[PDB]
Amino acid sequence: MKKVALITGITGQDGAYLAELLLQKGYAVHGIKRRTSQFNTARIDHLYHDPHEQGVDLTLHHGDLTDTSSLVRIMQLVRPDEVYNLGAQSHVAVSFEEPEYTANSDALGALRLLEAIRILGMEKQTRYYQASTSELYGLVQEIPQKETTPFYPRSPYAAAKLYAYWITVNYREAYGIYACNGILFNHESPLRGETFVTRKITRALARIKIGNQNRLYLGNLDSLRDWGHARDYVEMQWLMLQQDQPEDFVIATGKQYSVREFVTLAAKDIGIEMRWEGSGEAEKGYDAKTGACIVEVDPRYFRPAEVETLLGDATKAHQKLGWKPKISFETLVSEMIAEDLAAAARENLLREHGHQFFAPKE
Amino acid sequence: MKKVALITGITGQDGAYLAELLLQKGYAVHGIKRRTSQFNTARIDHLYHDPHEQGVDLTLHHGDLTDTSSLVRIMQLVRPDEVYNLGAQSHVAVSFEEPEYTANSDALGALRLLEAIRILGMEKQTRYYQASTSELYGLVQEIPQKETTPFYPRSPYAAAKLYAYWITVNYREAYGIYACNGILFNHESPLRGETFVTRKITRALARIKIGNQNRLYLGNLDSLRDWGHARDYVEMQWLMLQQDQPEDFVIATGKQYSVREFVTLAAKDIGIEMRWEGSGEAEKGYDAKTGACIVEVDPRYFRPAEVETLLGDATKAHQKLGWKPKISFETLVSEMIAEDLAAAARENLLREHGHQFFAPKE
Amino acid sequence: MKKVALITGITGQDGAYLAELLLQKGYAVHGIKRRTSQFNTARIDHLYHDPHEQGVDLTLHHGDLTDTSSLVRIMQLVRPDEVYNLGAQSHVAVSFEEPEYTANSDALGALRLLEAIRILGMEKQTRYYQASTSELYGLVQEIPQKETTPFYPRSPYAAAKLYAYWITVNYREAYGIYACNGILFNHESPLRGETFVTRKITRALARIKIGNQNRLYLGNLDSLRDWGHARDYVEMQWLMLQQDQPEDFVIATGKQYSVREFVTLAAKDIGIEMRWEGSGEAEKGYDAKTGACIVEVDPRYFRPAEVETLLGDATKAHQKLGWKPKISFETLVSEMIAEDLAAAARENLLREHGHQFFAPKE
Amino acid sequence: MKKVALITGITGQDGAYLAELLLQKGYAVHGIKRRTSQFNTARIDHLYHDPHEQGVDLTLHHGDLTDTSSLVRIMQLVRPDEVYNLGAQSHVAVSFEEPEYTANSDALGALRLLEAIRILGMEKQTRYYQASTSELYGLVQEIPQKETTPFYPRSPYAAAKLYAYWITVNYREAYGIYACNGILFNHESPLRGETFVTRKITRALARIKIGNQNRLYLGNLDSLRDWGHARDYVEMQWLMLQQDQPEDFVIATGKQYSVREFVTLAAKDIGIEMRWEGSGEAEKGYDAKTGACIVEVDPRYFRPAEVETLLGDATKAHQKLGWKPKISFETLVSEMIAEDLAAAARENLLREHGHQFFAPKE
Ligand SMILES: NC(=O)c1ccc[n+]([C@@H]2O[C@H](COP(=O)([O-])OP(=O)(O)OC[C@H]3O[C@@H](n4cnc5c(N)ncnc54)[C@H](OP(=O)(O)O)[C@@H]3O)[C@@H](O)[C@H]2O)c1
Ligand SMILES: NC(=O)c1ccc[n+]([C@@H]2O[C@H](COP(=O)([O-])OP(=O)(O)OC[C@H]3O[C@@H](n4cnc5c(N)ncnc54)[C@H](OP(=O)(O)O)[C@@H]3O)[C@@H](O)[C@H]2O)c1
Ligand SMILES: NC(=O)c1ccc[n+]([C@@H]2O[C@H](COP(=O)([O-])OP(=O)(O)OC[C@H]3O[C@@H](n4cnc5c(N)ncnc54)[C@H](OP(=O)(O)O)[C@@H]3O)[C@@H](O)[C@H]2O)c1
Ligand SMILES: NC(=O)c1ccc[n+]([C@@H]2O[C@H](COP(=O)([O-])OP(=O)(O)OC[C@H]3O[C@@H](n4cnc5c(N)ncnc54)[C@H](OP(=O)(O)O)[C@@H]3O)[C@@H](O)[C@H]2O)c1
Ligand SMILES: C[C@H]1O[C@H](OP(=O)(O)OP(=O)(O)OC[C@H]2O[C@@H](n3cnc4c(=O)[nH]c(N)nc43)[C@H](O)[C@@H]2O)[C@@H](O)[C@@H](O)[C@@H]1O
Ligand SMILES: C[C@H]1O[C@H](OP(=O)(O)OP(=O)(O)OC[C@H]2O[C@@H](n3cnc4c(=O)[nH]c(N)nc43)[C@H](O)[C@@H]2O)[C@@H](O)[C@@H](O)[C@@H]1O
Ligand SMILES: C[C@H]1O[C@H](OP(=O)(O)OP(=O)(O)OC[C@H]2O[C@@H](n3cnc4c(=O)[nH]c(N)nc43)[C@H](O)[C@@H]2O)[C@@H](O)[C@@H](O)[C@@H]1O
Ligand SMILES: C[C@H]1O[C@H](OP(=O)(O)OP(=O)(O)OC[C@H]2O[C@@H](n3cnc4c(=O)[nH]c(N)nc43)[C@H](O)[C@@H]2O)[C@@H](O)[C@@H](O)[C@@H]1O
Repeated sequence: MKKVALITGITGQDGAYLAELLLQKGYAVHGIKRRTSQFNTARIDHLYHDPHEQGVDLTLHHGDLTDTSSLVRIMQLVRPDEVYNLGAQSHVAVSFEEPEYTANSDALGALRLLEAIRILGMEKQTRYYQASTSELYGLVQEIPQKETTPFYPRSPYAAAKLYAYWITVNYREAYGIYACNGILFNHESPLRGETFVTRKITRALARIKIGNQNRLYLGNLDSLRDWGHARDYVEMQWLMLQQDQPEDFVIATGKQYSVREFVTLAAKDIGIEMRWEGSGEAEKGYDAKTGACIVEVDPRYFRPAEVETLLGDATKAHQKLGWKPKISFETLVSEMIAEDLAAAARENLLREHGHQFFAPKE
Repeated sequence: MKKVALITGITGQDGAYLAELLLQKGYAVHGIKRRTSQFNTARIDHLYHDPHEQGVDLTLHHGDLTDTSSLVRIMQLVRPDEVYNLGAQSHVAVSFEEPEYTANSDALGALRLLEAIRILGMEKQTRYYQASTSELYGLVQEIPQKETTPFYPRSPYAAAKLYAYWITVNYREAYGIYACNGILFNHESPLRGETFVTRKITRALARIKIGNQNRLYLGNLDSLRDWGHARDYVEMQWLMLQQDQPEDFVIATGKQYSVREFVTLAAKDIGIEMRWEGSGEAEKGYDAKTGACIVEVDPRYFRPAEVETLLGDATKAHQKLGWKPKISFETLVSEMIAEDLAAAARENLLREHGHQFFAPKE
Repeated sequence: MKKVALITGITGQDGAYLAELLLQKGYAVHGIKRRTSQFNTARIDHLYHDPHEQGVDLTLHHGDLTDTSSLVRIMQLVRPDEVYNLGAQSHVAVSFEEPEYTANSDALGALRLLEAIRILGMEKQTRYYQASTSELYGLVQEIPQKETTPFYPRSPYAAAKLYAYWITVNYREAYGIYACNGILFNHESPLRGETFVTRKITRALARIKIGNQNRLYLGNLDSLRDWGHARDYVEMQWLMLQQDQPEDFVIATGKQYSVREFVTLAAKDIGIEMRWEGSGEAEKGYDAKTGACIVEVDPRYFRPAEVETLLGDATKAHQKLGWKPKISFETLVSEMIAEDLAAAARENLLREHGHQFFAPKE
Repeated sequence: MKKVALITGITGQDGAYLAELLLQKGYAVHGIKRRTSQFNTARIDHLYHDPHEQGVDLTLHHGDLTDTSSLVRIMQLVRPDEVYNLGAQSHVAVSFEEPEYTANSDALGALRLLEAIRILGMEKQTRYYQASTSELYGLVQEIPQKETTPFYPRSPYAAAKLYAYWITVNYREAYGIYACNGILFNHESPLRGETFVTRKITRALARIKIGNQNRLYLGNLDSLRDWGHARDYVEMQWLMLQQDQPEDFVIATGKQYSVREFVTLAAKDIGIEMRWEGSGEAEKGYDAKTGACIVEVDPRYFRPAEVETLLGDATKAHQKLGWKPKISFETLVSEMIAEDLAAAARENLLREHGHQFFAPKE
């Protein structure tokens, strides 16, 4: 019959792309949405577009990863075949300011879902995906990082995810629940949250190009990341729940780029050749042709403990799942720059027609 | 020197209006904001508009009412003279779906702030305002309701707020902390959350008038509420912290209107004379001139236990504070209808210029 | 067939007496016990005494009122016909030191149990008793206090209990769950915790008479309490769950005595005629015959906000349940004094035979 | 000038031994004690014995590891130079029944203490010890296990401890707080909780020898453990806080014994030579001389996921700290058997003199 999926974090980047994929595969899709003082469904509102009157099997439920009652209620109501725990306080910098809330959401949240499956007698009915992460590798102990690279978390977010990784393994080993860990490396999109580095860059460059913004302030320009596109990555989240046995998989492109390179690439798409002068906190990025200063370093964006370099070896995912990234880095950055230009243009169009719009800033 | 205020719930309706008021009074204003996967500051983004380059003393901090560590950290960092606990899971209908999260945020959240003042030795420095509510009267034991009317909660939200009312009273009596309860009756605005009844109505009527929406579905049409404007009410929140002694005050207009009356008034503002035909769940609201069906009843919007009527006697606030509502009900409904028309018009302008916009729905 | 009862707080005073009563009535009795680093079942160990080899249907489960998963797991496993929420951080003085933990256990704990009944679909099978309390009346608004006397909490314990009272009322009214509030006034026994005032007195007097202790230090000697015996009161807890409709009942003796009177009565049973000289913090109690100082006042035992007098009108319980206290105040105090002498004697017997025993102190 | 120590879990085995050690070293010792419905200080009551009237600088505070407010209050009140986080839901089997409570106590509890040190500005005043454990190695990846052996948790307790290990490392690296992890292997004593395997065996064998108990029921007899004496290990907890730099250390004897061996050794001390007949769940242990059945296997004591073998390489602690176990395995087992015999004799003495005592059982 119709497959039922329950997605926590459905309003986030991955949840949006995953809901779309599962709707297109014919699922009855349910999402756990936080109560919010305003609409917070901007990433998925388009999924309710139904011109043919065919019907959209998308259902949103109020709950919170800190609230076991709400999670057990929704699990009981929905009775899903597949649970995707994508919900999280997902920002590493913020986890230094809210470590307890982050642990409660990201570590105990997974336990609550797994314990709900056990309490409700769903061990043979429900498959469970945990949104694990390359942040587990932190101060990397091998280069590249694979499934067997020992973990070394460097933030309260990664410590919390490490718990969720191991509580997922424990429920698989102790109880036989189909529970697995997607160890996904950084993946971005035009739906990426605005204060993560890639979206912050493409958003600042777009508004600098239009003229609504003056400067882009960044932190560690030397930080190296394996960056993919979220549309490719959520497909591996679905596929990992379709296998005969539950297993953990690294998902990654196998190439890493620095924050400096990301700025330089993204600046090209808006017609700026970046020139870098200076070292450390003094380093600055300039438009080569005009001489204008585009990028400066603000140490307020350094993290208390940095993860300097991530690079994933997804050999096993390639062999067992056929993992191959379809969207390339350069394609990713162009889509993000184009989408952010359009957003800045939509804000100019409003102000051109006498409607006020005041932009948000971090 | 400069007065320091800390506002929880600063991204909400009251928090936005209170931040504006306190900025204009010269405060250094600090808000506690939840981590969110998107920008969620649309109610206060305009407050950073600074054409004269004078500077805006508005600071946002990441924290959560369920996280004691984050609240003590911010309280310790900010050291405010005035704390306004406006943050809450504030929707009564949702509190039946997330009673535990609601209790954790709305009841224990207030304790965490008060206990932080005590632990940090701030009893003689910090005055505390608790966002109490007319929901405490629930199944009303007197009509009208005043400060001495016994409480009777009817939802997990009001049960939680009742705790926060008394823990605030207790810390005032046990420890001598300046802690008081604004017992505020329903107050609305163009910043009201879209799923509360008044904003749901004005938003639905605006989009029906434009033609973007077909029908408005409501629950209990007979529910009676004392409705004021949030801009008037937040002024009394500030004033209650300026007194010689801490005291609890009912704030209310003294007149109540039904949900049916609200639809009728708001439809009148868009040129529709409502005609009501039918009883109970079969009751429907029609355009008298065109005959078109505008409003129907869906039992899905009933609450498990209803609060049927609220009406506040704010005599004591009038005598001691000079409380007198400046904005009238009819003005409030007009301002809300105009703003929702403008918002729907901004979305048509986007689609008229080839930009896609998909609207959210509850 | 066999009735199933679930008792939180089974290791406490009421839980021990209630477990015994329900075992004698033929129940399958289940208790939620906290994990403890030592055996903590001394109040109920005797219930496992089975010389006739009949069998004792007493089962203990690990859980905690702060842990929703543990409560739902146990509720799912046991599927009880009757739930008695006796578990609590029950000490008023401690609630000023641990207000948050007290709220989480005493307020949210009851919600977790009620929400488990609803989530598990047990609304038509399970009846729920909430251990409400005369502490709700706090700064008493009527003398005597009855079901309709408005509440006035005076500690973080009473605030937390007030929430649990109203969430019990709300689940009854909103969902039709058989849930009621026993508004029980103070009840004591030889199993009373050692730092509550009556047991502190009888324990100190027994050890003073034997010679193991020198002086009894107390706080507010003028505090007035309606004191009954827990063995009578747990019978009304059981009976309230046997009625046709769920209802809240005050249970009380209808007479109150002061702390000073309790000392004087309890001292009389060990052969000491108390004579009181002095006022306030200087007041002291002496043995009339020997002149020795037995009682002094230590302000360290005052509460930040005191409840000065409690006196219950249990007319409705008398009329509707046949509530009549069988054990009198004087019988209660004699039984408490006898048990504390016996305990002090069992400790002297150990040391006389070369076994060391070191007694605990507050 | 007097050194101040704060010990969570002071009523537990290690806390009792650590309190004694620090009192002898001249500390002002503070413990966090849970509110309990009875006295729960039996492990430390003897520490208040003061024959010379010199004074005992031991202070107990009410708090809970699940309650951030109570922890910050105590940290603020006590302002210790050394914090020892020994408090925990420490039983591995129970953690499968209360995984969430265990996570809240054992994982987030450590964070709450570390975050309190940071919020209160104590980073340069306070050293922090985390009670990490050989359970982190779980499904051991190296034999023997050293500081660099990768972790592999096998229970919700170890998953929770793994979080607390890494949040301790993270606060050391991100903030420079003197915070270290004692990775202690199993250590026992006569104060060991009665349901851990070693104390369950010695307690059951003593009562079997006296004749008060018939049979000892155990689970996995093949489990291998590196067993030391808690009195030796708490000395290393103190010493790890006296070094120049914070560092993590394995503490272990370097020899492992099986559960079967422990029974056999302990039975010898009560004059029973164990003979084992059978395999697996049919395996039974008999008195070789009398033929009586002493030990049987009950699968109810199996854990859902077992830790089969632990063996510690404490080379680094030996080289840097001078670690050498002073008390041997045989000495530990003899001491535990003697105390359990003495305890069982005290219970007969009570019943021999006409006093009732009903013993507890797991
Ligand atoms: N992006 C990457 O490169 C990457 C890599 C590896 C792993 N991951 C993990 O994969 C998941 C998806 O990432 P993402 O990029 O989609 O993150 P995201 O954009 O920040 O989405 C987070 C989602 O979780 C929700 N959420 C947060 N706290 C919650 C709570 N207490 N209860 C319920 N829902 C809560 C958010 O709701 P709101 O919309 O209300 O805030 C949002 O829907 C996360 O767990 C993330 O940590 C991400
Ligand atoms: N409006 C009325 O008529 C009325 C009447 C009486 C009393 N009150 C009370 O007065 C307060 C203000 O009302 P309002 O209309 O401004 O409500 P609102 O629009 O719903 O604002 C609630 C605010 O609290 C924040 N919040 C929610 N849960 C939180 C959590 N766990 N941690 C931290 N912040 C959290 C929300 O953040 P997000 O934006 O991220 O969701 C938002 O900023 C509320 O406490 C409400 O219950 C309101
Ligand atoms: N006694 C009275 O006169 C009186 C009057 C009115 C109402 N009440 C209420 O009636 C109930 C019974 O009173 P009582 O005298 O029996 O109290 P008690 O002797 O202090 O018993 C409290 C029980 O609750 C357990 N408990 C505490 N915290 C818990 C938690 N977080 N999770 C699970 N269990 C927990 C305790 O376990 P431990 O043994 O491990 O501590 C104990 O079994 C309480 O709710 C009390 O407030 C009492
Ligand atoms: N024993 C070993 O071989 C071993 C080896 C490695 C690591 N460890 C760890 O080292 C520590 C000490 O072990 P142990 O044998 O002394 O354990 P234990 O006998 O079980 O002591 C645990 C202590 O923590 C307290 N506690 C439990 N939950 C608490 C909470 N929520 N809030 C506050 N206090 C709480 C307990 O109080 P009550 O008395 O009220 O229950 C008790 O004082 C534990 O963290 C343990 O897991 C032990
Ligand atoms: C893999 C990991 O990716 C994301 O985790 P992060 O929060 O680490 O990713 P982000 O893209 O924000 O940062 C990556 C690297 O960029 C550096 N950086 C430099 N300047 C800036 C700046 O101004 N802002 C931000 N946000 N980062 C900056 C950072 O120091 C860092 O090294 C989340 O999606 C997690 O949920 C996920 O687990
Ligand atoms: C006073 C109280 O006001 C608000 O509390 P409420 O949640 O009760 O206000 P709301 O405006 O949502 O409802 C008032 C009355 O309208 C009836 N109603 C009828 N049809 C609908 C419908 O479709 N949607 C909603 N939301 N309500 C409907 C409800 O039954 C109710 O009786 C919040 O701001 C609280 O935080 C605050 O404490
Ligand atoms: C009704 C209420 O009774 C109990 O609540 P309490 O905590 O109020 O009862 P307790 O017996 O401790 O105190 C009653 C009155 O005695 C006064 N008092 C004087 N000297 C002392 C002293 O040394 N110790 C204590 N504990 N109290 C002292 C107190 O100030 C107070 O006025 C618990 O069972 C609750 O759970 C229950 O809800
Ligand atoms: C190291 C670790 O030691 C302790 O952790 P554990 O809970 O694993 O120690 P325990 O002594 O309970 O068990 C050790 C081994 O004995 C086996 N076993 C066999 N039969 C029984 C039985 O009847 N009861 C118990 N309790 N265990 C039994 C178990 O399967 C296990 O393999 C705690 O102190 C932790 O906090 C600490 O971190």
